[PDB]
Amino acid sequence: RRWYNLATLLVVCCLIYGVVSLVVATIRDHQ
Amino acid sequence: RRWYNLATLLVVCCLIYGVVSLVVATIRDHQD
Amino acid sequence: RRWYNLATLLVVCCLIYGVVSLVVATIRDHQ
Amino acid sequence: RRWYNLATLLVVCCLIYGVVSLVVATIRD
Amino acid sequence: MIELRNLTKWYPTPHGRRYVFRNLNFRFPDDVSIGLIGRNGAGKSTLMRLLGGIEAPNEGEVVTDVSISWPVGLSGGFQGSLTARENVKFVCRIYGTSHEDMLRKVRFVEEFAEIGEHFDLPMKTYSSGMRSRVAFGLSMAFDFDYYLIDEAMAVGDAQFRAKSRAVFDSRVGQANMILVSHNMNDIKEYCDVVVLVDQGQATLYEDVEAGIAAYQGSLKKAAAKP
Amino acid sequence: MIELRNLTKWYPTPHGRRYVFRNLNFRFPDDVSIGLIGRNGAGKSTLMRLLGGIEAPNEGEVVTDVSISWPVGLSGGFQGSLTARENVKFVCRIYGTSHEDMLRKVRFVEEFAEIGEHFDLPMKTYSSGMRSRVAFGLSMAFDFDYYLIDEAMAVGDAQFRAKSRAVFDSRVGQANMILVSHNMNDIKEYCDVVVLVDQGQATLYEDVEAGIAAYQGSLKKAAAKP
Amino acid sequence: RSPWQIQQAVLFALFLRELKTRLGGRWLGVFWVLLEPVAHIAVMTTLFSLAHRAAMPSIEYPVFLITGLIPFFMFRGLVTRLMEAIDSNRGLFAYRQVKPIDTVIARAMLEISLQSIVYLIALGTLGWLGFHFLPVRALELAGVSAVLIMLGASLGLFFAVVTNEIPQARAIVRISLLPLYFVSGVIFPVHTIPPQYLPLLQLNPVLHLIELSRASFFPQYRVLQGINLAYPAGFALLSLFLALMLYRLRRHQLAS
Amino acid sequence: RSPWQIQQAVLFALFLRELKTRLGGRWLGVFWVLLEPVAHIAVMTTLFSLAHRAAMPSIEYPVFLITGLIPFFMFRGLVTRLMEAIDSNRGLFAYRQVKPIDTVIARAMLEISLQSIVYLIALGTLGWLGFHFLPVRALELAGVSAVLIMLGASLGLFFAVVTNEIPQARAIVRISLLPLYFVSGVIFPVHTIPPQYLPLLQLNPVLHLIELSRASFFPQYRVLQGINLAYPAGFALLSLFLALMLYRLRRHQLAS
Amino acid sequence: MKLVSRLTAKRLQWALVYLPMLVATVYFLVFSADRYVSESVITV
Ligand SMILES: CCCCCCCCCCCC(=O)O[C@@H](COC(=O)CCCCCCCCCC)COP(=O)(O)OC[C@H](O)CO[C@@]1(C(=O)O)C[C@H](O)[C@@H](O)[C@H]([C@@H](O)CO)O1
Repeated sequence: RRWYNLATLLVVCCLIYGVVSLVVATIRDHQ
Repeated sequence: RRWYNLATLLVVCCLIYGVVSLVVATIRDHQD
Repeated sequence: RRWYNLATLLVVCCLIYGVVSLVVATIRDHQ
Repeated sequence: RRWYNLATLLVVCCLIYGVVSLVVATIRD
Repeated sequence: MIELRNLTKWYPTPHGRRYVFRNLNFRFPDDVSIGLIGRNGAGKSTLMRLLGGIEAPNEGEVVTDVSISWPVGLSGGFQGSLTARENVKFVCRIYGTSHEDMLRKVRFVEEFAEIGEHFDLPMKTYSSGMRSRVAFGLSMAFDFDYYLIDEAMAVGDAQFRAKSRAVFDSRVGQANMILVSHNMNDIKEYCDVVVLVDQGQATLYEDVEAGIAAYQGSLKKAAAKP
Repeated sequence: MIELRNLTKWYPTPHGRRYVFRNLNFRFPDDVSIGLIGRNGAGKSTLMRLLGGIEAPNEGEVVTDVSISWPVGLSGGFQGSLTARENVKFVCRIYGTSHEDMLRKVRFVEEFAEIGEHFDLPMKTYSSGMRSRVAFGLSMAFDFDYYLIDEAMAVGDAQFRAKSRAVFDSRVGQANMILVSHNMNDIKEYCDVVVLVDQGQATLYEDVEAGIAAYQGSLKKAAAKP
Repeated sequence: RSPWQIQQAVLFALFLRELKTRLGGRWLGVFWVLLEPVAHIAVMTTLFSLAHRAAMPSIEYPVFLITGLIPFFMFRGLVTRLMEAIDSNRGLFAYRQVKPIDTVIARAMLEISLQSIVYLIALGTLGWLGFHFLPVRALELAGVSAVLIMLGASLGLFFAVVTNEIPQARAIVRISLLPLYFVSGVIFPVHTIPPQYLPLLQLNPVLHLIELSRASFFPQYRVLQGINLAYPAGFALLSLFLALMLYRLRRHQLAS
Repeated sequence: RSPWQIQQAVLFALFLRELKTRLGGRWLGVFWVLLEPVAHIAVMTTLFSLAHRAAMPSIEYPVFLITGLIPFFMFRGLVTRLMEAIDSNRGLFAYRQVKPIDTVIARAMLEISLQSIVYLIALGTLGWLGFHFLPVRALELAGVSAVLIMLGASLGLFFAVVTNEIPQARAIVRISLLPLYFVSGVIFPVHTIPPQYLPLLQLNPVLHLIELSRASFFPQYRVLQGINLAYPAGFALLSLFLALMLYRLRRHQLAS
Repeated sequence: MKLVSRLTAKRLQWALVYLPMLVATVYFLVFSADRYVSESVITV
């Protein structure tokens, strides 16, 4: 069922990219 | 049972609105 | 299972390396 | 099982050394 | 009459029992202003707390037939979550006064507080000056035979000191104030007898200048010891 | 360079947000001694805490490419339970120095403390001036481009002041010292420029006496307001 | 300096500090940490050995309880210790390098190291007594454990950020943690649970993680219908995203 | 002024102090102490309604649960808060006429007042819902409740005196209150378990007190063998004597 | 003492990671022997 995995994996990559971006922002907070 | 589905739609739309508001606030904080 | 065993051995070796490194750093700083 | 008994005896003796050393360290102060 | 019978107070230390006072028997002179002086770490704070009852001596007893107040300016006699007025309510509720005296003491504390709307707020958000002013108001909102001061002079601004000394001069003659101060001129001005604390022993001097000379000689002997 | 961009610091009050600073943009002058003066409650303590990083500003930022020390004599940067040497260990490992320099700095703080066996005793039993000595030892042990002092002259005894100004003159010229003191002669002697804080705004004067005149005129205007 | 190197410096500093405060100084806490699992075993095995032998005769009780308990103890610690992380280090929150994220990361690292040491010790003890102590599938067990780590640390950070004020609310965390020991399949197999209670029982991600870890540990272990990794993995991912976002909103408000 | 008047004034004063510090001013504590029981009967009922109605088909489960739960709550609250009273009020004393025993018994009397209020409310709503709510022998119930209150207060005072300067031991006491709820015949009838488990459980005084309180409530209720009141009475008397003697030894101490 | 001083990062990494991986590599890929498995399912 193609569209189900497409939507689910889109949500997964969106969440993962958000998590990585927030992590690197918190890391780069220290100056 | 139209009122019942409307009642669930209330809470699901409120949850969606809260989540997108938090995401928008995060993006705004990132744009400082 | 050759590659399987190699993967698990690498994972456990990394874990024990991390734990032992933390321990030796702790005992070095304590002395 | 001579090696097995020796190893478990080492374990229990080291544990009792640790507990008596902790007790001594607590009561010295 | 204030008397210390077989008093022995010490603090728990890892190295053992660090004795601050041991078998201290001493009688304070009556109807005179007392100046408690001594070296740093000699036990001025601990003995002053014992006189105020802040700490309980391990042995011996404090015999006193008059009213001795808590140290002025100390912030450890209240509760953080309660407001200033609630602290007044608490203190007077151990002391147990009538409701008219209740309202008059609350009004007096609010008058000497000069803090404002923060008077209705908990003291966990207060500064050191606000808590010291509350302590001064509580120490004054009452009437005691003897007053205890742990060098509260160098707290607050000039107007605070002026108001405090104005009410002080209002209250001289009716009570004997005991001052523990490193300012020896204050000991000269505000005291009539000197109690010198050294090595867990209290020495009495009817002449103030005699106690001043003894303390100066003790400091010189401590400095000259190789 | 030291700069405050859109700085806004306030404290939570039940009556609303009491703004101490709001959109404060100001650049400190370089390689000069700075005297921070102002009225009581004008925000001097808030600003030295913001400069030293003691308080986090609600809005804006502090841009600084050099090293600024914590205030000298403040006892709020330590923990009571550990002994003095353990607090030196703690600050050294936060700053992350080498082990040999770690031992040397412990030796230096022992030297400038002149404390004795209480060096191995917890800080919770210390007195005010001795904690101030500990803070001075921790502040001096390091090498800093800018030093923050919130009127640390009036702590300790006279010999403490003697060694304090001795090692100060030893360190004079290799760093710029920011002083927040009500003693205006100290501002005359130890400073090159004057930054005055009033109504949440900081004003710079290259001439010290110009800042003196401005502060005295502000005080006169405040006193003359009906 | 780069942010990364000062990050290692500050995390090492708070890690040794947290070891100091949790271990009591004289290294006395290790006895407590070692004694809770064995005390749990001694209490647990004396009433349900016969019942378990009637239920699953092919699986030994002590190893079953090790695999059910130690991950759960690790998750419980990751929640509880990290929830109260801000208040413990409150007095030293102004050094321009001591942001709360470093404190919670240091606490998480300490708890992971301690419970991994306890896991290795318990497995060695189990092998020493003649039980079965080698997982047939190792890296799937490692992956399930990593999912458990991510979920626990995410929940701890979320609760620490949300409840910076109103610490009374922290109570309804730990008080709620005690039923999770019983409802999840830790002490008794969920095979004996009647199916009419099964749907709500599937709402627990920890039950899924524990069951999958046990399945990857023992040979020929059966999983119930509806157990999967997708639901706890999505729970962990969503909770981590929410916790990171909430920390990013209130980053400047955790200093005093 | 007589010492009795001093005692009266000081106990009233710190009763108001404790009443405030317990209900917090906002009176959320009354909400919690009214909602925690009903939660317990809720979950406990939906677990074993059928089991209890099959065990003893003569007494309804909610009234059994109330009579077994509320005295246990009073005992646990007594032990815990009379233990923590000195640590809470260390800032107090130091002004004469204030001794640790004053704070101890002030916390005690607040606890009995609150739990008696909750007991009366629970009996009222039980009668309001068409359940049996009147004891057939009220005097025996009063005597057993007095014995339980004395035992709990004495044990709390004993633990407050003994574990001074060692706060960590307090935590152990807290966790030992967890098995008691599962073992002192509170949630399920104690006649179900095999008699070979019985004699060890006779060493728990709380089980005796709960069973005797139930026997004085319902008509034709069954009390098994060896549930005499002499053992809890002697336990309470010995504990009270030891607690008072130990407090008399450490009387000049305990003041910071 | 000095025994814990010589335990640098590279030496510990060698003594805990690279040698076990190396010995596993030389054993499993060439030194190992294949073991075929035959499975049956019975009951009485
Ligand atoms: C997400 C919400 C879910 C609610 C679940 C409720 C079930 C019962 C929970 C037990 C409730 C409980 O507390 O545990 C009891 C004993 O538990 C048991 O044996 C459980 C037996 C069976 C349960 C397991 C089977 C599960 C079967 C399927 C689910 C003693 O534990 P304990 O010694 O730690 O008690 C300490 C107090 O809790 C302290 O809390 C306070 C207070 O009372 O002083 C503190 C403070 O005042 C405030 O923070 C706070 C308040 O004000 C804020 O609301 O209350």
